[PDB]
Amino acid sequence: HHHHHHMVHITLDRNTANSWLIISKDRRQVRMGDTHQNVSDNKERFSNYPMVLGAQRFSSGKMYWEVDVTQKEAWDLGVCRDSVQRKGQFSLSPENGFWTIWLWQDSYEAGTSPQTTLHIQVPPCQIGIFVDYEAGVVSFYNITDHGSLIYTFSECVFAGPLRPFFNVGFNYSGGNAAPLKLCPL
Ligand SMILES: NC(=O)N1CCN(c2ccc(F)cc2)CC1
Repeated sequence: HHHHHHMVHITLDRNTANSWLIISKDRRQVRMGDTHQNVSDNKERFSNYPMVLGAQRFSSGKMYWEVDVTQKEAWDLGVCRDSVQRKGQFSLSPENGFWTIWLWQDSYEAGTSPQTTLHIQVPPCQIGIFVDYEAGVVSFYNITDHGSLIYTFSECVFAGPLRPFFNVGFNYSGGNAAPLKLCPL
């Protein structure tokens, strides 16, 4: 891909984070804490899952960013509508305002309804995410494997401003404590 030139500087929005997340001072890294992180509750926070949004909102143009997933066993990444549900149970699907992929139990899947099996030969340590707002496209790239395509959502019906979307996953196993990190340009 030749998408690097639409690079955008993404930062995480503390106010949207699940109350167990720890966001770094520079707002570029997030990880699961061992406990509640001593913040007040609000209507923006994701309640059920270890999710957080980027601060940036996109309503036009082409945007690209990269995320480090090194040594994580579980995570979700992509974009979502600014108006997605925050409280209670929900599935990650375009019908609910999410355009995502994930790792879970040694398999990679795209957040379609129902979910779609991904074919990745080289387990990625960094993922590139490309959004073309006007074209209705969200694409995912394997930076570890020379930028190879992972998945393209096309004919997307965004239906509002988009925000970068992150899930660090639970850490029941003790093997998923590693952070998600926004990689430098
Ligand atoms: N202070 C902590 O408890 N951390 C932070 C660093 N961290 C980690 C990072 C990379 C990796 F590959 C594996 C684990 C574990 C959680």
